[PDB]
Amino acid sequence: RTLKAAILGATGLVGIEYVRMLSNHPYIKPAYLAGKGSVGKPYGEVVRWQTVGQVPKEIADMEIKPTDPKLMDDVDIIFSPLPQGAAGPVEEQFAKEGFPVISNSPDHRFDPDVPLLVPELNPHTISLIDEQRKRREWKGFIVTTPLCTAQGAAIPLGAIFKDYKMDGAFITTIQSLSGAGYPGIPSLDVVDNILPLGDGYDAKTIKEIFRILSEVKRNVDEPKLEDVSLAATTHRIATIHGHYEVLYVSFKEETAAEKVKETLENFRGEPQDLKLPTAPSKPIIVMNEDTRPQVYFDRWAGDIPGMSVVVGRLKQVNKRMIRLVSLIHNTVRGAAGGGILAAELLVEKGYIEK
Amino acid sequence: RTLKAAILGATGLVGIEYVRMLSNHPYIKPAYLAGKGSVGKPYGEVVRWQTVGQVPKEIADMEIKPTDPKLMDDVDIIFSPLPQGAAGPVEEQFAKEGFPVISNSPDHRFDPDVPLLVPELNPHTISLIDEQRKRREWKGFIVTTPLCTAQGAAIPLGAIFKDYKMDGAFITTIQSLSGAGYPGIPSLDVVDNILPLGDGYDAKTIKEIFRILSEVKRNVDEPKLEDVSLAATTHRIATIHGHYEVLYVSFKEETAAEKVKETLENFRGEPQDLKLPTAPSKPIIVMNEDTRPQVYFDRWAGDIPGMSVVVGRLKQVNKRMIRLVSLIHNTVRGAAGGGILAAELLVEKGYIEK
Amino acid sequence: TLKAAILGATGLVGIEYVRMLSNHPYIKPAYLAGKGSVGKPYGEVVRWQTVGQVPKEIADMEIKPTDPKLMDDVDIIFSPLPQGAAGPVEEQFAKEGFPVISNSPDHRFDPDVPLLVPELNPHTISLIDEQRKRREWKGFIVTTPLCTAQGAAIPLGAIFKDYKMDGAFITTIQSLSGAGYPGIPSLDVVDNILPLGDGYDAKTIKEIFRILSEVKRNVDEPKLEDVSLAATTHRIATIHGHYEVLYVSFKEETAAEKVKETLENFRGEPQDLKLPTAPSKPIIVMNEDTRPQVYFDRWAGDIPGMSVVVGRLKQVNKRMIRLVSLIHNTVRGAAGGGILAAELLVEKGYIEK
Amino acid sequence: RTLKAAILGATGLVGIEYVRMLSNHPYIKPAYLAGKGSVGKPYGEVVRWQTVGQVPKEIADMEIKPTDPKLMDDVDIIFSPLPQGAAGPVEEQFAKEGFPVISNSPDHRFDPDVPLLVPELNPHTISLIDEQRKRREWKGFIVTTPLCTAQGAAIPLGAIFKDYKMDGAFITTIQSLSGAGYPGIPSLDVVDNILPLGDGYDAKTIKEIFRILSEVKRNVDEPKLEDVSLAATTHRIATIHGHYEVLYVSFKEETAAEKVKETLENFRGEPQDLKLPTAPSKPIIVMNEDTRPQVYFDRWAGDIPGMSVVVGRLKQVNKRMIRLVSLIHNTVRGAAGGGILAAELLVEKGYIEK
Ligand SMILES: NC(=O)c1ccc[n+]([C@@H]2O[C@H](COP(=O)([O-])OP(=O)(O)OC[C@H]3O[C@@H](n4cnc5c(N)ncnc54)[C@H](OP(=O)(O)O)[C@@H]3O)[C@@H](O)[C@H]2O)c1
Ligand SMILES: NC(=O)c1ccc[n+]([C@@H]2O[C@H](COP(=O)([O-])OP(=O)(O)OC[C@H]3O[C@@H](n4cnc5c(N)ncnc54)[C@H](OP(=O)(O)O)[C@@H]3O)[C@@H](O)[C@H]2O)c1
Ligand SMILES: NC(=O)c1ccc[n+]([C@@H]2O[C@H](COP(=O)([O-])OP(=O)(O)OC[C@H]3O[C@@H](n4cnc5c(N)ncnc54)[C@H](OP(=O)(O)O)[C@@H]3O)[C@@H](O)[C@H]2O)c1
Ligand SMILES: NC(=O)c1ccc[n+]([C@@H]2O[C@H](COP(=O)([O-])OP(=O)(O)OC[C@H]3O[C@@H](n4cnc5c(N)ncnc54)[C@H](OP(=O)(O)O)[C@@H]3O)[C@@H](O)[C@H]2O)c1
Repeated sequence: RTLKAAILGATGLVGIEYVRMLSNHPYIKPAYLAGKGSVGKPYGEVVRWQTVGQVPKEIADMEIKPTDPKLMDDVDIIFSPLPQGAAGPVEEQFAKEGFPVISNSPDHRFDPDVPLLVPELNPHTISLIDEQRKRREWKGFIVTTPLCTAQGAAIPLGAIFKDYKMDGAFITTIQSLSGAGYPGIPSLDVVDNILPLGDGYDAKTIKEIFRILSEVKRNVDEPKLEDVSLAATTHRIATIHGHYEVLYVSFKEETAAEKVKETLENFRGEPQDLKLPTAPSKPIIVMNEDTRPQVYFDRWAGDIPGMSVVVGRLKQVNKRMIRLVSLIHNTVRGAAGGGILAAELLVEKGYIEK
Repeated sequence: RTLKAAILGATGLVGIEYVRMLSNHPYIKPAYLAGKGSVGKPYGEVVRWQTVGQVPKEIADMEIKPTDPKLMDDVDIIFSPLPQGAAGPVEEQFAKEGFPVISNSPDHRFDPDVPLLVPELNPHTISLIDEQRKRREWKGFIVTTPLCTAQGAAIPLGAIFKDYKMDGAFITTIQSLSGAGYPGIPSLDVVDNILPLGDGYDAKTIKEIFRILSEVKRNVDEPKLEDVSLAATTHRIATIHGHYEVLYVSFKEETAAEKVKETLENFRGEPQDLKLPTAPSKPIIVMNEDTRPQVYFDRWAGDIPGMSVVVGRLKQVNKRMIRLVSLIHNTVRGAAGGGILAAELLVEKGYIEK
Repeated sequence: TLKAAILGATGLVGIEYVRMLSNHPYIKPAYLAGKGSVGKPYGEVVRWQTVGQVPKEIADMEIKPTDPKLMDDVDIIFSPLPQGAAGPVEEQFAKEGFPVISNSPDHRFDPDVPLLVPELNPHTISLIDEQRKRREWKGFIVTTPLCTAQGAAIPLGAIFKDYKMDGAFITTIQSLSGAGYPGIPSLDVVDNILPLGDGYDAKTIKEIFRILSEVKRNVDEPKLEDVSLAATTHRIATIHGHYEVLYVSFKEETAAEKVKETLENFRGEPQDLKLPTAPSKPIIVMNEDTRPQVYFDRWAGDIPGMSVVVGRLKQVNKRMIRLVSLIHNTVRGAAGGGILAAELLVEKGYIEK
Repeated sequence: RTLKAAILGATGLVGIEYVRMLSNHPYIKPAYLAGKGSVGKPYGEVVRWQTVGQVPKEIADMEIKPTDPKLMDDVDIIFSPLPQGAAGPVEEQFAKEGFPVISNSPDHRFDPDVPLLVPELNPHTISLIDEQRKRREWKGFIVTTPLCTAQGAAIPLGAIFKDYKMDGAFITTIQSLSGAGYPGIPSLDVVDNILPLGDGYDAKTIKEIFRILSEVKRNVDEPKLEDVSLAATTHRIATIHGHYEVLYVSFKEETAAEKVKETLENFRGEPQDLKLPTAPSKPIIVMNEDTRPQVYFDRWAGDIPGMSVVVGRLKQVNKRMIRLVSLIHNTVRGAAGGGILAAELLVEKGYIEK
């Protein structure tokens, strides 16, 4: 019937989305709220509920418990949105104790035996678990979801690359504060200011996009991914949720904006075909107004709110270049929501027992 | 020997920069402050001094006077930052009454006998005045300055186009509130939001960049400007001053980021050679840190604060593509400061008598 | 099963009528009216500056003219119209026989028009009968007070009912939505605080006084004429939520702990009658010294946005306490208060099925 | 001759104001710039210049030096804006080495032998230095300046208390981000939010106000300060500088707002009588418009920008109650500026030699 989940980092900006979404989930229960600094306290009392609505009634009085595999014989699934550096070793201890771990943290994203999973783009990479368990000599496993900023690009770019001779994408991002966590970005960095994130962050963004694109099954074979040029210039400003990206996308041969638009509108993959509960009907929603999408108004779009990437502004720049913009909800699709969708995919494929 | 200026729209976001800058100018005097709504009242009491420092002491008691040429016998120069639509015909009346008019308004920016002037890029186009006067059959003249957002791009792009085989620039802008004037942008459009300006504004921005580039004297001759692809995706957020732009610039042939960076660092033009009072020593300042320029910290940079375009983040994307960002103070270089510098060039060239 | 028209349906108040009536057990949002936007699909023109998404069965409705003759089938008019335009329009609707629940200022001081906070002065709906006879109309007008006045008068009314309150000195830090759209320019509030000025301060206390003058008290000291009120009002860059700091003085020694229990226990006719939009706790009291906060508490309560959230109850001296209050300015402060008033009027037989 | 100052915490939000103001001071030079983390590096490269203008050119290349009494033989004055906890003992080490220490830190604010100094209000309390040197057995001394929030209230309240039977003041504050320092207040605490500071901060505020008021020499003797009731409810929002306060002020007997207004307009103290360089002409500036003062427009008011408290909105509430508002620049008057003014007074009264 129902799987009992633990949410690690349950009070954090990603944790609250697991709590919110799992409270309404048909078969995965938020059964165990883990923390460190606030172990012992009622969740409703200490959480910064920086998201829609209010802490779920049935969750407010639940006690925050230790992050300890041995206290968790009763848990079936581990969701892990832990800070970088701390996540890595914890997620291994859970896998070594036999748990399926779905991680939103960066630590394991480039391990060659760990899926870097966007369920609509590279669902077959869950097969990596087999080799992982064998070589790591553990009975559980780790899957990761990618950097939210990498997903806001990789989703529409992956859709495009599957059917077109895309040879470059040159990206500018304007990301929200919640992507940095709490305390995260100091207020003085973003009041009357735009904070560039710097070369390191630009680089890791395209690095993750390349891995995700390398794992997409294409309908055309040109150009080779090695010959695709990607670049990002990334920034944070004083928005709460929603990462906005402007993409100039180039092609090896003449490509019509209107054909690419239809490809984006019609985009679907295995989560849709399988009818997974958290799969949006329209993982890419395309808007036609020239002032949409906007962060405030469109970050909760779609039949599963916050699970759809919202694209718009599709326009021919020249015969071999188009402009589009994309908006992703950074803690729903970009983190917890993609993590729950991944869990549903793993359950359906037989990797996690119901 | 000195000149008396009138400042039309003196209380507006551009007008206050003319007031602030001219209060210290060695020879152009802010003598007549014009307006519509508050005519009769002291300047200091009606103005929203949304800029550095305080209303100048010898200005605050000056009365706001009508915009009427028949009241203006004693004035030598008109500065005109009037709204789109209202500006065109008023600017014509002033020219017909014999006044030199330096306008920051869009209305005359594409008249082929009217200069669209960035003093460092196309100073020779002041020559259009001779034909203008003949054909319009007036004794005065109109000179315009370009859209601030177009200058933020055209200054660095013009310096590059001069010396390199630039064949494309793909731009994303993150502009400040003050560019829209007052009441300008509603607060609800920009709190926890990014506001795209739309296809019209994107189109007019590149149209102005094309006209400016078409008038830059190049040291190379490939490609022809007709084969350069330009595109912009423009937005406003809740910054007060400073327009921030991300430029991906492509070349016809292999081109080194470090060479382009030196061309930018070394950029100077006729305003520097002439030592005009408002000419920055470094019309383009290059920063090397991967988190600079930042809007709050770098919008008043330079020996003439706010007159320099600040570029940074220079980086190779691939052999034929570089990334850079630029920051322009939208009401100093982008409007009043550019206008004062234009006037200084016209005075020095004998178009305005001293 | 009653049909409502929502006037000003695309406005910051109108979107709350649409959001809340979409799921109401018995009042259906049947007609969306406008001015500039008439003839367009509601979903295409609306700035949905509120939680969630435009309700699907409302997004496809066509915005219709604000015209009393075109509304044969409607039982209730909700009227969040601009000051000046509101007055005459609301009169035409009452004249045509419609119950008119108004959030606009125009009629708020007419002595035959309720200025209604359902938990504080529900008996003033009685004014309607004399209203209908003297104005000679079959419909009627009821108004809801200024959101800022409600943020103060709800907790001040609960206190005034049971304690010898003789003063309240108020500072407000109000949200941008209170001014509507285009409303407040962005340059007035970025890196700034915008005082609203003497007129707004004066109208806030004038409304509070009329409300307090209509509260049924359990004590009789001091007389209201001897109560001193003052407000200093401001807006900042918050989206919804009006936040108020109140220093409240009393004629005699009064315990903050007792006043805190009175606020926690406060209930009125809406709660007694179990009206669908009546919150269980019209006043919610928080204990943390950093709460309420605008972002986190403005949607509090079993009916989200309908409760006034109070906190920071503290003894200043024997005859003075400090508290703060937070009201959702378009839910409790406008449309949600309006809907609760409608349910009260239905229950009391003033609006017929 | 000039006095050579050391500025501790030179790169902080208070440090930058010492740097800016001392750069133009007639006789106190910013000679030694101290730090901890950034020791060794050029000041210009590491500072966040979150203030007006730019880092002074003669300062930019100065190296940040260790906070160590032994390196400072050449130093005549120490300005100390160090974090609470760390300041106490350090400021003691400097005084023990014979240095005059002007502190903005809270640590010694309530030592009964250490002045808690607002130069216009309690200038005679510098006398405390004599007992201080004797009892502590040190050649130097410590003087503190008060919490900026407390100064915003105590300046107007002290001018009133001097001449009226004031018996209560009930204060609400709306404070800026820079008052918390950097990284200071998290962005997520203030975007679309108001952050209450809590009971502790409300109490320390009135505790400091009482000490200040108790040291004001009055012209009336009722009521006794022990019988005055003070309360504050404090908050921060997303403003950069400037603390705004609403005060309801009660009196034991009938008192006219217009009379109190004139008292405020006319306020002056020893700093003005002595013509100290950093003493504003009008330490309280009174505005008449019912929408002034406003944080952005009035935080730099006055002939010494940022050194005047700006009051407005004077209004009769009842015969014994008035309402006013005050705005203080929190790092100028509220910190460095008041600190420099204290220094000038201490030099003028002969506590600091030359
Ligand atoms: N936010 C996004 O948009 C986003 C998107 C995708 C992925 N992610 C990733 O998800 C992770 C968390 O992000 P966030 O934004 O939610 O961070 P955050 O708001 O700073 O949350 C930190 C949370 O983790 C807990 N925690 C910290 N250290 C721990 C430890 N050593 N052991 C157990 N629990 C610990 C804390 O609990 P206590 O307070 O009880 O100690 C807190 O609940 C990061 O790796 C981030 O990169 C972020
Ligand atoms: N802001 C920028 O970044 C920027 C940069 C480049 C150029 N510009 C251009 O400069 C112009 C002004 O922009 P702004 O940002 O300064 O606008 P703003 O703040 O809205 O001010 C407009 C001013 O013009 C006056 N005015 C309006 N209509 C007039 C009329 N018919 N006759 C005479 N005076 C009139 C008003 O004076 P009263 O209120 O006393 O009537 C007001 O002071 C626009 O065309 C704009 O596109 C703006
Ligand atoms: N906002 C609050 O917090 C709040 C709270 C309490 C009460 N109120 C009151 O409620 C009223 C509405 O406020 P708001 O904040 O919703 O304003 P808003 O967002 O500016 O909305 C104005 C609305 O009224 C319509 N409208 C304008 N003029 C009209 C006319 N002559 N005839 C018919 N419809 C007209 C507009 O429709 P078109 O766009 O189709 O022209 C629009 O839907 C005001 O009286 C306000 O004082 C506001
Ligand atoms: N901001 C205001 O409005 C305001 C007003 C009045 C009073 N104050 C007081 O002034 C003090 C500083 O506040 P701020 O707002 O300027 O803080 P801030 O911006 O965080 O600055 C802290 C500064 O102190 C230095 N520092 C930190 N620990 C140190 C140590 N152990 N030894 C030596 N230096 C150390 C740091 O330099 P490195 O990083 O190079 O080590 C940094 O330059 C506080 O006590 C505050 O209460 C502030």
